[PDB]
Amino acid sequence: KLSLNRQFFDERWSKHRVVSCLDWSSQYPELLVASYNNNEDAPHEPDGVALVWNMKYKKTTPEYVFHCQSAVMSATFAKFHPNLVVGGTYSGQIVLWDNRSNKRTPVQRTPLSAAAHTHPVYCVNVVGTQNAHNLISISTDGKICSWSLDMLSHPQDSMELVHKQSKAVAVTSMSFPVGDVNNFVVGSEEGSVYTACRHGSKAGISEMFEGHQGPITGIHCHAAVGAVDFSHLFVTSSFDWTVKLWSTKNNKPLYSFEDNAGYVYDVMWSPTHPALFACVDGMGRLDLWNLNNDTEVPTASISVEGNPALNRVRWTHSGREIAVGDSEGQIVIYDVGEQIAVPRNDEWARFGRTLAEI
Amino acid sequence: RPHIRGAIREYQTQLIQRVKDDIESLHDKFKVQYPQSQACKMSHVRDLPPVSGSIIWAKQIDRQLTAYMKRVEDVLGKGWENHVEGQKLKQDGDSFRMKLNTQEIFDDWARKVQQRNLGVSGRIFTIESTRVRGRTGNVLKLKVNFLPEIITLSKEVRNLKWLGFRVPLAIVNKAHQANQLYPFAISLIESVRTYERT
Repeated sequence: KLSLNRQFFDERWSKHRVVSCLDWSSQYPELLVASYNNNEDAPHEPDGVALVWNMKYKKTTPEYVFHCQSAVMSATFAKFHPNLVVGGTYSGQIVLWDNRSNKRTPVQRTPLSAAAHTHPVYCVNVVGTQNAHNLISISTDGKICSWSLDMLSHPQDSMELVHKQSKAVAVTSMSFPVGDVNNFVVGSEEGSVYTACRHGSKAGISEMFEGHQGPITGIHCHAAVGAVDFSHLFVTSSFDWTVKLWSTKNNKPLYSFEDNAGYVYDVMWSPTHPALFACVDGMGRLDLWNLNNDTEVPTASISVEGNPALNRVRWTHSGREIAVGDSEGQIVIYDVGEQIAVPRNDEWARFGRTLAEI
Repeated sequence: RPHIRGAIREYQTQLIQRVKDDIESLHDKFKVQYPQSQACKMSHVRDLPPVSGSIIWAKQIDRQLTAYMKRVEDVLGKGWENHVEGQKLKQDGDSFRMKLNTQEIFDDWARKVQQRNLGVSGRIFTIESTRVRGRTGNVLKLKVNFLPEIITLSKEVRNLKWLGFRVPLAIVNKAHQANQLYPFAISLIESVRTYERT
């Protein structure tokens, strides 16, 4: 069972565009961000036009319109900035929009210097809390750059990302684990997914684990079972149609869950109910599932209207619903409803450990 | 235990036909090649060249094809080959292997790049170039000379890390020279575009 709620779409700004990454309100509740892509059929329009919506207000208009010059390859909210919107681009500059200024252009654009990114940033993110935060931009070039949300003309802390060999690490949708232990996992271009540190001389790339050959599209981490498990588990996504569960100590671990007749594009599993991961396809199917109940099948899955290549999906934080980003500019909103967080749900840990023994 | 093999022989029919269903479905997917399929848009969104997206998509279908072949290899071991319908499965697979070939694309890539991109590589000197744009009034704009070269750099990196060939070293070093001057050009191009918009 999947509770298909309302949808968000506006032809005024989703006119034959590609829905890029998403994010829910990391500060507010259920008011999400939608990064888009350029539509070369409309060259007069801005390339990257981000948009937001408000599920808690129950309306249809894209509440805010924001648009830099280039195509926004990534976007999300800002940590403890209830007026700001951070953003990655295709060119390499990192933008910064504001809502209260009513300026449909970002007010603080990262330069295009070598010290900054001159390659698209697929994953730019805030990290800790009030005093524990920063802004880490990681372009596909292979550089990380810490930035304050105040100073943006120069990266606060910045270094590259290379393996033991001096070859580049074409990152794609990295993710910090729970707690910001600075050991963020990095979805590389294809295979060689890495764990990478930030503080110490050992910062950067820790080790390579390869369990799939198709080019990576996403990664995610999660939290506690209700203070039962460590939950450092992180699942990935790739173009080989398979999704592998990983560990911080394995190299070719846990069963690579494969969805056939579909090009996997993203995974993100809500820490609420320790295992409820949702993958997507290049056909219009949301085949999400829990590993405790099922084993290798989508639990309460659904397909999507028409055949949209579902680009990105995000669980509604601290609760349950699903944001859906397609290859076509349209946002769909589903919900589990009946797939409530099971209490004392350690069945999954016993399950994954029993599978891990073979 | 050749006792399970009896019901296996019974469902050999259903197993081989269902696997034929899936392989012909793959045939339908390949026949709707990469520039047509949604893999083109998605692969371009994640910034993959058409060469790279095409050959990656093709090798993924190759892997899924041999994956089904591995399934049938598990079905009977060796009897599935010269089976009642496995003899046709083998044919479907062989023709589908010939369909799924990327050396043609690799050759066309190295070809085109060595047919006309021999001079496209180091076009860094003439930084600015005026234009002509046949429209009403026939205006002229400003343009820097780095349009496909940057994608060629990405192409080489993708082939090298992805599969790795005996990639033309001259093109690799010319790509290296384009890389070491590329960010400058990005900044210039965006400045020009913002200038035009203003």
